[PDB]
Amino acid sequence: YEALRHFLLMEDGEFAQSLSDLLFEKLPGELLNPLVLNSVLSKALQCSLHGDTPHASNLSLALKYLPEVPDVLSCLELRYKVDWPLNIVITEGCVSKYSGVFSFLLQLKLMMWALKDVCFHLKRTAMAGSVQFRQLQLFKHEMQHFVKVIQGYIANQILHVTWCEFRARLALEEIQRAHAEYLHKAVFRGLLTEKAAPVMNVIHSIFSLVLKFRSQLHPNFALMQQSYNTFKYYSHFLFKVVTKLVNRQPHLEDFLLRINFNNY
Amino acid sequence: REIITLQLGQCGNQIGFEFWKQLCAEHGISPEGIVEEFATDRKDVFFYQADDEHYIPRAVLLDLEPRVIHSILNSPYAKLYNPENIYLGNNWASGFSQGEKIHEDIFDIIDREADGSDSLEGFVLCHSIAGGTGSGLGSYLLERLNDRYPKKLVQTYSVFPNQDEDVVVQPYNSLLTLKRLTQNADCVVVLDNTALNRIATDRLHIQNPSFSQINQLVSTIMSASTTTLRYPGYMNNDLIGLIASLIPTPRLHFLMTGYTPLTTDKTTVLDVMRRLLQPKNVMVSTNHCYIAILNIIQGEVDPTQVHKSLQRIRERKLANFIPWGPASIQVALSRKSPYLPSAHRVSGLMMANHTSISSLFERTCRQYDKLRKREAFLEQFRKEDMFKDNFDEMDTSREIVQQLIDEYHAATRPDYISWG
Repeated sequence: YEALRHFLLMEDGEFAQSLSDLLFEKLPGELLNPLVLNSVLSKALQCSLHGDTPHASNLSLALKYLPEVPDVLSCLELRYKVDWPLNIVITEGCVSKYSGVFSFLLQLKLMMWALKDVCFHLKRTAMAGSVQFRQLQLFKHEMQHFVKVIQGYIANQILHVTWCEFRARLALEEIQRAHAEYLHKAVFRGLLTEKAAPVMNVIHSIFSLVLKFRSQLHPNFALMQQSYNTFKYYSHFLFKVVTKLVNRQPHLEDFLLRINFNNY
Repeated sequence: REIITLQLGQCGNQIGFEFWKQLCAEHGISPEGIVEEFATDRKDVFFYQADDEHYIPRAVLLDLEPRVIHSILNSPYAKLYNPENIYLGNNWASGFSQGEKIHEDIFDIIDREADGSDSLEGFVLCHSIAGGTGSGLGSYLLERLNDRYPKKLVQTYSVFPNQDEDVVVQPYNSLLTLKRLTQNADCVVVLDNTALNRIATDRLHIQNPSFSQINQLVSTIMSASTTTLRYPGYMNNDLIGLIASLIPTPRLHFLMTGYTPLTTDKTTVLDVMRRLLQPKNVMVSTNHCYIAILNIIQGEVDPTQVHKSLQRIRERKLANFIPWGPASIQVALSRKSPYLPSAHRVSGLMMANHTSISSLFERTCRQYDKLRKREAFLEQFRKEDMFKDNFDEMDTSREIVQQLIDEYHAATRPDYISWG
């Protein structure tokens, strides 16, 4: 359990921060066979000071489908496997939903990759100051805050408060029930439920504009200013749809803060 | 990646040595250097790892006419380091010219540990502002490592000289070094002597031997600020992602520091957050207010209580601050360190952009101006006269810091759609 916590849910530093950073350099027309990144996996555990365990083996990182191909795609699945007398408790259906939340957090990692890219892209042009440089850099700082908002929500619910439970629940059917409740709360706190589906749908529209901000270098400034305006437009709509869904939740109560401090 | 630290000044070399003593107490090594088998932790970003069982800290030890470095030798930590970089003025310009004439061999010492490690992230400069031997030389190497490597990060550990008026040449020196820190460093961690002296007189009964106590206070701060990097967290556990959240404007990179145990010689999170926001637990000395705050926690912390605690400060109206952006207050969590005696289990950090420090700056911008009217306190050194015959570079630096003060005063208000 505390191994899959470090593997798929990614509570391991310099393991996520070595995998996604290495992988996004390549992409696609490359990285189409799972025989290199499945060995980069074994190199990333050594960089995380958690490897060489028996949990480090029986892992598998592969593509479930070759794409036909700005791109936000994710179809790369990490899996952890267990032997026969423990397979009856850790079933084949729980590992599929573990990979289902893994793809979501991997899509979160591309944001911190591309935002770092535009951060460095604006760092390299810094001589003398100019109005064009500062008024563009503030959009990057602005977008950065909203990702530290959604990350602070996830770092409270899925990794941490359901980690208080499943620590005082594991004291033969009981263990399987405990494991099922941990996963079922992890997907409900993951905002993949149909109740919070309008909350989830706008996050993709946020991600798309940040990648459109990433590709670009007035040089092009008005086209990016419009993108930042569409960004604040979508977020101010998000502030209303999160309030409507607490007027008609204990886990959603954490959100309508994080998006808004000391402001109307 | 790996981070190289450089310490100069006698006071800077002292606090760097005490900092490595604190980390030797922290990390799984003995005071000879030999590994202890009691130990999770990473000793790679600040310690070069051979198999000589004495892991050498990644420090560059430079000096001028070594006096206190002899006292650094007579210690059980003389087997922790020997990279052979010890080499034998009074003003910024004299120290700058003395750093100018010997730049090749000290930069060879820099190129040595640059080629020694393969991954490189950042340079920490342990330096005292207007410190004599530190001033001039530190600004010179600051200019040179930023000019030579634009792909790395530059951080500085720096104290502020304040004695409430004696050295008459200090506003010139601090003025020039502040220009060099604003244009040749990406982030500056600012401390002053006066607030730590005030807190030290609050906790203890000290008047004369203050230096030996405030060094301990500083070292506790610098170890605490590195606990999130040395022990693997998942938020800002590299230097780059840490500094990328703290800068809303590229002229503002000065970070306010606090520490929730004011004395160490049960708790829930709302308690330490509210104790944290108080100005007495702050270590750095009209409406002046924060732009954005990051607070870092270390201890036995339940995850749901931090959400309630942040909700509490939201309800208190302790947020009487108002910049022009929605970039907000920030919480982070890291673990309390094992492996050492750990009293006062839950302890806090703050990393914040506050404009009250601009008052401190304009005090220097006051003082130099008065001396500029008198023209009897420049002390007329010969290398100072040859380095600048008209002394208009101090006037240009005064212009730059005046623009810095105007940008601060524009950043205070919620109206920064126009440049200040």
